[PDB]
Amino acid sequence: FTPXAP
Amino acid sequence: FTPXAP
Amino acid sequence: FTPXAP
Amino acid sequence: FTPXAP
Amino acid sequence: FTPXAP
Amino acid sequence: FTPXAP
Amino acid sequence: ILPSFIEHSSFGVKESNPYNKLFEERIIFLGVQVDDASANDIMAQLLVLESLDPDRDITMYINSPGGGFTSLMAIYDTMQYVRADIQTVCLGQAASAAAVLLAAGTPGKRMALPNARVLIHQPSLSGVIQGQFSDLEIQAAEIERMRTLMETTLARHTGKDAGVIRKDTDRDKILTAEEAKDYGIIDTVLEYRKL
Amino acid sequence: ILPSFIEHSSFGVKESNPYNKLFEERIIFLGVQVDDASANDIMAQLLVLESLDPDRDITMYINSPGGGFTSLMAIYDTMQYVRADIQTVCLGQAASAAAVLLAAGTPGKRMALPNARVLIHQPSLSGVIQGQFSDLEIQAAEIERMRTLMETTLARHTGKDAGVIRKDTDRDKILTAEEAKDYGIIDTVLEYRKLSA
Amino acid sequence: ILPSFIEHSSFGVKESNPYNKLFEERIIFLGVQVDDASANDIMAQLLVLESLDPDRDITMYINSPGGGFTSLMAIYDTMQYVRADIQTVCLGQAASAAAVLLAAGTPGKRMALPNARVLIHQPSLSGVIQGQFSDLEIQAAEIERMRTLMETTLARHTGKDAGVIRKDTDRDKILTAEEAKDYGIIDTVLEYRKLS
Amino acid sequence: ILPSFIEHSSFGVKESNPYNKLFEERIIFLGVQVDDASANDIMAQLLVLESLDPDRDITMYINSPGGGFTSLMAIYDTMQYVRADIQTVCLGQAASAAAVLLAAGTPGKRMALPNARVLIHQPSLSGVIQGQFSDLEIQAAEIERMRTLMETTLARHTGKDAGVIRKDTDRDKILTAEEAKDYGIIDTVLEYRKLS
Amino acid sequence: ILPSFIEHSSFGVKESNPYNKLFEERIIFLGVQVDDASANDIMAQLLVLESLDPDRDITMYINSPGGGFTSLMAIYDTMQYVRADIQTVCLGQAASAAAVLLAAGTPGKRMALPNARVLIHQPSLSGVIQGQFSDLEIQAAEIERMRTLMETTLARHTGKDAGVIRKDTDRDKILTAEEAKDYGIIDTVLEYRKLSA
Amino acid sequence: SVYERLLSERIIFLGSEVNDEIANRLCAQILLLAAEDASKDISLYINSPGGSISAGMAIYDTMVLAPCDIATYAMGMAASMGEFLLAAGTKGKRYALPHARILMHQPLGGVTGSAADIAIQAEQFAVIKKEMFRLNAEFTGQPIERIEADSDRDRWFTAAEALEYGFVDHII
Amino acid sequence: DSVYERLLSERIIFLGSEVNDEIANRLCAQILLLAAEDASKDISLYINSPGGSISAGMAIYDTMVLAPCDIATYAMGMAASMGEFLLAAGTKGKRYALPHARILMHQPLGGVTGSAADIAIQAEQFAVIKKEMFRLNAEFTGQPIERIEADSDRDRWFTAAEALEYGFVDHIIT
Amino acid sequence: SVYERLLSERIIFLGSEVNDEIANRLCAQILLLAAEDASKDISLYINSPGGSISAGMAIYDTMVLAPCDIATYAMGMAASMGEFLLAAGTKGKRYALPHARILMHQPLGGVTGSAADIAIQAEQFAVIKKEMFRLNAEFTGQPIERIEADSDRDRWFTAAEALEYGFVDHIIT
Amino acid sequence: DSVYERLLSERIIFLGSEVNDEIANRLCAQILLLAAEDASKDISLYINSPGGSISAGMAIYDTMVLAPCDIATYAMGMAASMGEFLLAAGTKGKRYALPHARILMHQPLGGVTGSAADIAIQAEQFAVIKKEMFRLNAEFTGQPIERIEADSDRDRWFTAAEALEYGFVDHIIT
Ligand SMILES: CC[C@H](C)[C@H](NC(=O)OCc1ccccc1)C(=O)N[C@@H](CC(C)C)C(=O)O
Ligand SMILES: CC[C@H](C)[C@H](NC(=O)OCc1ccccc1)C(=O)N[C@@H](CC(C)C)C(=O)O
Ligand SMILES: CC[C@H](C)[C@H](NC(=O)OCc1ccccc1)C(=O)N[C@@H](CC(C)C)C(=O)O
Ligand SMILES: CC[C@H](C)[C@H](NC(=O)OCc1ccccc1)C(=O)N[C@@H](CC(C)C)C(=O)O
Ligand SMILES: CC[C@H](C)[C@H](NC(=O)OCc1ccccc1)C(=O)N[C@@H](CC(C)C)C(=O)O
Ligand SMILES: CC[C@H](C)[C@H](NC(=O)OCc1ccccc1)C(=O)N[C@@H](CC(C)C)C(=O)O
Ligand SMILES: CC[C@H](C)[C@H](NC(=O)OCc1ccccc1)C(=O)N[C@@H](CC(C)C)C(=O)O
Ligand SMILES: CC[C@H](C)[C@H](NC(=O)OCc1ccccc1)C(=O)N[C@@H](CC(C)C)C(=O)O
Ligand SMILES: CC[C@H](C)[C@H](NC(=O)OCc1ccccc1)C(=O)N[C@@H](CC(C)C)C(=O)O
Ligand SMILES: *C(=O)/C=C/C[C@@H](C)CC
Ligand SMILES: *C(=O)/C=C/C[C@@H](C)CC
Ligand SMILES: *C(=O)/C=C/C[C@@H](C)CC
Ligand SMILES: *C(=O)/C=C/C[C@@H](C)CC
Ligand SMILES: *C(=O)/C=C/C[C@@H](C)CC
Ligand SMILES: *C(=O)/C=C/C[C@@H](C)CC
Repeated sequence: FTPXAP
Repeated sequence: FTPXAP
Repeated sequence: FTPXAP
Repeated sequence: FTPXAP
Repeated sequence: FTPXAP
Repeated sequence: FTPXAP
Repeated sequence: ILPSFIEHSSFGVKESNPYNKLFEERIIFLGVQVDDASANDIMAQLLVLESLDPDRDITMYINSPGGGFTSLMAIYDTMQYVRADIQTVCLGQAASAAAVLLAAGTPGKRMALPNARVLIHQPSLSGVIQGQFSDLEIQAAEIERMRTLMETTLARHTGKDAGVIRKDTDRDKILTAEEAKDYGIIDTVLEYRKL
Repeated sequence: ILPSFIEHSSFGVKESNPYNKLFEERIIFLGVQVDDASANDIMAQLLVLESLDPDRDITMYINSPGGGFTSLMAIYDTMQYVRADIQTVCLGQAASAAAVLLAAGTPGKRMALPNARVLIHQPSLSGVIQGQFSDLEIQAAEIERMRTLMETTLARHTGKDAGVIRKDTDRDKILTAEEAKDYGIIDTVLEYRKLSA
Repeated sequence: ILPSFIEHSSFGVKESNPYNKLFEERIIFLGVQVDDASANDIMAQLLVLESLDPDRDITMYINSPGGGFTSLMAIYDTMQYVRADIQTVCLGQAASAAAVLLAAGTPGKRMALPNARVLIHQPSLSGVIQGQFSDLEIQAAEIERMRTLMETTLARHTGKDAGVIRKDTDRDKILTAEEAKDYGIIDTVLEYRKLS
Repeated sequence: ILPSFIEHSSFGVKESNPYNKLFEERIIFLGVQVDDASANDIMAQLLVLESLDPDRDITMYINSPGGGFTSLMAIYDTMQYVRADIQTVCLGQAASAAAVLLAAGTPGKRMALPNARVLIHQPSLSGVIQGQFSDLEIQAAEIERMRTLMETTLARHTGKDAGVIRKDTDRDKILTAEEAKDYGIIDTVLEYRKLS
Repeated sequence: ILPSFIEHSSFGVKESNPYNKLFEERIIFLGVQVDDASANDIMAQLLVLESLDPDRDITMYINSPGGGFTSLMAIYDTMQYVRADIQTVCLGQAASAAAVLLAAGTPGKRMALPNARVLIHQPSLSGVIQGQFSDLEIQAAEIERMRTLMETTLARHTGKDAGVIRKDTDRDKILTAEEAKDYGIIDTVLEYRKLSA
Repeated sequence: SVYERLLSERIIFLGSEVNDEIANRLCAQILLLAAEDASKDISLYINSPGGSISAGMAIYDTMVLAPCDIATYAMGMAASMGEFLLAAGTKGKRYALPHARILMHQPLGGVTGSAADIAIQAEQFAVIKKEMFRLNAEFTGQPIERIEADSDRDRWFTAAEALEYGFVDHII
Repeated sequence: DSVYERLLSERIIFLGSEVNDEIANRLCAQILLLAAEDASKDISLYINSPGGSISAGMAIYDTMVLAPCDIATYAMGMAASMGEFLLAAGTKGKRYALPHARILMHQPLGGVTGSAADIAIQAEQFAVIKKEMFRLNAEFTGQPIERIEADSDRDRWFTAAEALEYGFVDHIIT
Repeated sequence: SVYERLLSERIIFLGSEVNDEIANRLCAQILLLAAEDASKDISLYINSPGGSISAGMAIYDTMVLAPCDIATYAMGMAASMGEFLLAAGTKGKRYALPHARILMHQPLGGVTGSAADIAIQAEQFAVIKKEMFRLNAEFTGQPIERIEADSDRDRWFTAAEALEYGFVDHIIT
Repeated sequence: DSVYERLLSERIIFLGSEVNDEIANRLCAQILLLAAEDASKDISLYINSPGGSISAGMAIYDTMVLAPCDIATYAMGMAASMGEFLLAAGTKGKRYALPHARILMHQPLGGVTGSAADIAIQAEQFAVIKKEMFRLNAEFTGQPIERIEADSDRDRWFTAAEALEYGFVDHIIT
């Protein structure tokens, strides 16, 4: 899940 | 299953 | 088992 | 867990 | 177990 | 466990 | 027993599993009941196909009895999160939770095979949960929230009103491929490419 | 059945598992109830990512029913010990113990998916433990400590007063993503990144 | 499911398990109840780290419910035998047998995490063993010996007198990290290294 | 969970199991109850170490509850058959059958760790075997032979008279490391090798 | 847990299992009860060693409770069929069926360890088989054939008369190593080869 | 056979958890006793862990409908229905032994089936809960607010504590 | 089985098994019925018991005290937990014991379950009961509450002679 | 219903293992029989594998306290409490059938709980064990040392062997 | 079941199942009670039994011998193990058997357990019992102890006629 995780 | 899936 | 099998 | 283990 | 088996 | 085993 | 086959190119030889070949083609296969195990695996697969080629569509083949609510919304959010469009294909059935996942594919890319079926019903609890009325009041409250939430999710994807969904899902509703198309769960029905 | 995929570069070919690819990206996955088995694995994973790149953030994906208390505090301490910041993401639920781990992420980096849910309740004992009153008196004393300790830990991470936590946790409290954000358990709710939408 | 990671150097590429990486760093992980299986595995690991580098300290991470007495003393003797110093770290709990092993680390190198707990109690028998009074008389005699022996070993490592231990262990005594430090089971409590 | 470690030399890299490293050092590990499965494995291991280097001593680490009679004598005969001397080491306990194997090591090479214990008792039958008196008369006859044979075997290795063994083993007799040394089951007790 | 060891020569390195090393030396190990599974595995092993070097002796180490009759005769025929001589060695016991296999080795090559023991008894049926008298009449007839067939085979290998075997096997007869030698089941008793002794 | 001797004395005994089987018998005994003599009181001795509400209220209704007064004695323990039926006794004729202990708490149900079915089950929980708190408030003379608050978790009363709270009128 | 009926005619009730609600109800009933027939004559309770629930036990005890007649208690085989309590609860001077009878006294044994909140409540009651039991046992035996609590920590067995000294029973039966 | 006919004959029968239930009924029967007639003897027929001690001693005490003499007959077998209660009979009135067999052995308990709890359980084992050997020594007239020695392992006696050892006074021809 | 009461009036006791302590005690009692009523009249024991424990069996046997009256034994369905023993133990000349009744005679069957020391003791008794059983069976049948031991090695079945000849029973019933 980027941004922001990662 | 192409076309179209995939 | 030879002869004959095999 | 360094320092100090290890 | 040699001698003699084997 | 050496010495002596081994 | 599942046989493995072998492929070869000027670069080398590759021995691979049928399901690996499907995943190489960006096809995730949900063949089992939806649970914490199955959900975590599908989410992992989705995020991987996201990583490799975020611009290319992801395909989900669905044959499932359905499953848990939390596990469903875990898969659902992940489907909706991923940048790539998601194609959903139903084989032989999609029931309960699985019917929602089938409908949760991106519009126009949701399809099913002709003899496949689709089951829709409200959430049920097979066992019994016990406790003080205060505890059950909370559980019952949550259960109604989850009910309405399934109704809301089905509503926006099918296009039907939440009230209609609520009415139809009160009892088990079985739909053929064509009936599911009319209901708005799938966009099209795959036709045999044979002669 | 979980399929494995294949990646290739000028340096060689790599066949890997989805969970390995996640860990390669510094993503630890907690998908199961918290127990000695699961806890030890997570602690090991945390300490490894610490060794490789202590300056880079670590990410924790959480979908869990919750679990044991000792197992929870084992993970918690390890999370807080590690030098790297820790990002927590909730998928589909985080309940009881898992809700604490979710809240135990470093401030601003705690997040959840929109349809995920969060459960908070006080510690409970499903079975029955028997013995002389002297023994039960000690167990009950410990049980209260574990209760209060969960309340204090939740209090400082959520920002709520310990008294409020104790009151809210007396009965099971289910929170949506947005409701969990308001409570102070998570900082933000992830939005769908899809292109067509 | 436990993921394996990958490391690379000019000499080659290495695919390894998280627990293997720990053992490469001389870290033995006791995560389970102490039994003949777990004991034999730990003894093997200790003697290996002994063989590889006898001058370097060995680390033992402890999260355990505790376990059997013979299994505990098997591990204990091996810990004390090895030439290398032994560091003990407690994660989330060390109970019964495990509490002794935590305390059996070399002085100054015994530590625990802040929210870890420590349980100490006298040896107990959950089931029932039956037989003639002569047999039970012997078993009971052995059981008292094992109790007293646990008390003596804890006494010298904690610094407390055996009589004090016996009184405290009569009933289960739960100790926090700090409470365990004062008791003499651990030397220090690890503090969070996070910057934020 | 048992971690595997890695060793390297100019000739290559070696990934190995702790128990494999022990066997590389000529150490056989008996960690389990003695049975047909365990016995066959130990006899196999003994004959291998015989094959590889018949002139070098073999080491047996013993932590065991004990076990079957046929399995015990299978291991016993193999131990005595092999040309190499056999060193026996007891970790945490050696009971019943295992106590005999401990004593069956070659003189002077039998040892134990300080907190290890040794149990000796006469052969027992936990279940019930039924049949005509003629059949039981035969079983009972064999059982007495097995009893006396364990007494004889313990007698020559410990140095005690068979009559003394018979008397002491009538009831379970637990021995500490030192008590086992005085009894004649082990020759010496290992002392901690730690530097600190 | 069974450790694997490592051997090396100028031609390469070989990592092998102890039981593989035994089979490399032409030693088949019967460590378990005789059944169709164990029988099929032993027959396969025998016919392989036949194929590789038919002129070299095959060795059978026997520690077994015994087992089924058909399974025994499967192993027995294969032992006798193979062109190579067969050495039998008893470790810790050979009982019932296994005692016959022990005795079925080629003359002079049958041996046992000193504290090993040997059991001989007539065929027995532990369970109960039911049916019409016609069915039982046949079963009882077959059982007698198998009894008598066990007696003839034991008779010619031991040298005893079939009538004597039948008399001795009426009740369970336990034999020590020396007693088994006198009976004619084994030719010799192995003596300890130790250097220190 | 002692219960037969007690029945002659117009004493009925509730010694176990309340269920339909016992309730039917107790209700029957009350009706028969009232039929013989409607002037004389009936005594109900209570040692019970508690039980089902429906079976319990059948007893309660029968007590109220009876012409004669119903005296209630708390022997070993009175919990749930035990406490309720104890307090339901004719006012002033409610008795308790010194070491008898009274337990009062919120009702405990269970839920199963479809969300629709559970919604209905939850409706009933609210209905019953209000009615129980109302009657408990009437017996004890405490406000419904305090009954609801105190009943949230298990609350134990000794004979003396029960006397003050209004469960029983007298201690023997 | 008909002998218990014959004993009832002699105004003897027998506690021969563990104390539970079922037995307590019957025992309490019999006492009330016996007191109704004749309130002057004593009632004898023969006790051989492992012990049992406190709540069921105190129903019996309360009934004993309220009875007009004296209650004589005999320890036959064994008296433990409630067995010991009811034995000592007998009318002072009328408490008897057989020569080889054994008396056991110990701390109460409960159990805890549920939420930390529920367990907190269960622990409160444990403190209440524990105090009350020790108080009455102290009253019956005539020992200080401190010694009852101290002695009751672990199982403490008394022989007929030892029980006679501690104050559980007044007499031994020749 | 035959046991009722025996009760009229002042015969009580111990036919099974000794437990609290059987003991209570037996003690009651003895008291009731003694209440009817205190002059006439009570006969206890014993065929038993044995049983619990506490229940067994409840029976023993009631025998001693009974005004009348208690005659004991060993029918099929007397073991543990069976042997003890047999020998506990009034001296000279202890009987045994010809093929009756008597078993004497050390007590059998069990231990559980904490080492502290077990230490107490062990204390009691010593108390009981000593008391059993003491009374068995009194009945048989053997030294306590020999009872303890013989009782180490199961020791079986025939009617004749039991007669000599002092368990029973007479054999019934 | 009410018929057994009617049979008792005729001085007939019935052994219909395997011999155990429960049945033995009842049978012994009945014999003693019947002998008490009338010691002149014979008692008839009808036997259909698979057999059972020896200890319980010998309790019955002793009670037969000691009884003043003669004990007539009838083998109805089957007499095996103790059934055969008790059948043959009947008064000589009063032992009866039905035509199709079958008698089984065999060696005793025990079991062993515990330490080798305990098993040695259990084995001692096996020799004692076995000799006694063969002795009495030899006495009943009139066969030599040598033949009893030999025939008893394995199960040996007798028809009514064969049993009559072997000496188990004196008469067959026409
Ligand atoms: C009222 C039923 C509830 C929604 C759920 N049952 C459930 O998932 O039923 C299957 C289902 C049907 C239709 C749509 C989705 C799912 C359940 O109890 N499972 C919960 C746990 C429970 C504590 C609410 C879960 O999986 O998280
Ligand atoms: C009163 C319940 C107690 C806190 C615990 N139960 C427990 O962990 O319940 C789950 C939980 C809920 C909320 C927050 C954290 C955890 C338990 O008994 N488990 C202990 C063992 C017990 C001996 C205290 C453990 O896992 O170590
Ligand atoms: C009185 C309990 C005893 C010390 C032991 N129980 C035991 O190990 O309990 C756990 C424990 C608690 C505290 C300290 C160490 C261990 C047991 O019976 N296990 C023995 C076997 C038994 C035959 C004595 C063993 O592990 O060898
Ligand atoms: C009287 C007991 C006997 C020696 C044996 N029991 C047995 O092995 O007990 C354990 C043991 C204790 C001390 C020394 C050695 C062993 C057993 O029955 N096992 C036999 C089988 C049985 C048919 C004799 C076996 O394993 O071969
Ligand atoms: C009367 C027993 C019979 C020989 C056999 N039992 C059997 O094999 O018992 C073990 C045995 C003892 C001595 C010698 C060899 C083997 C059996 O029933 N097994 C048969 C099957 C059955 C249908 C005859 C089999 O394995 O083929
Ligand atoms: C073990 C508790 C028992 C099952 C429960 N009764 C119950 O919990 O009663 C407690 C109580 C509290 C206050 C006043 C009166 C009674 C019950 O009958 N519940 C009903 C509830 C239903 C009538 C709505 C049922 O589920 O059958
Ligand atoms: C087998 C023990 C029994 C369960 C327990 N009673 C118990 O432990 O009684 C011991 C006792 C001590 C002193 C004086 C008399 C008796 C009990 O009633 N416990 C109650 C709880 C208590 C707080 C009333 C229960 O759990 O049912
Ligand atoms: C089946 C045996 C029985 C359980 C045991 N009795 C028992 O072993 O009795 C044998 C006996 C020997 C000599 C004299 C009299 C009797 C017993 O009561 N044991 C008590 C011992 C206890 C009173 C210390 C128990 O542990 O329950
Ligand atoms: C039907 C099997 C039964 C268990 C066995 N009885 C039994 O085998 O009786 C047969 C019998 C043989 C010869 C003469 C008369 C009868 C028995 O009582 N055995 C005793 C032997 C013991 C008295 C030495 C036992 O082990 O309990
Ligand atoms: C969020 O987008 C997570 C993606 C996982 C990816 C970085 C590795 C599979
Ligand atoms: C539909 O035709 C799917 C085909 C799978 C193929 C792309 C890879 C196995
Ligand atoms: C018959 O002799 C079969 C032998 C098998 C051989 C050809 C291969 C293992
Ligand atoms: C403490 O920081 C431990 C770290 C583990 C690392 C050295 C190897 C994974
Ligand atoms: C007898 O000494 C057998 C030895 C085995 C060896 C030849 C191969 C492991
Ligand atoms: C004793 O010190 C044993 C050490 C084992 C070592 C030789 C191999 C791991």
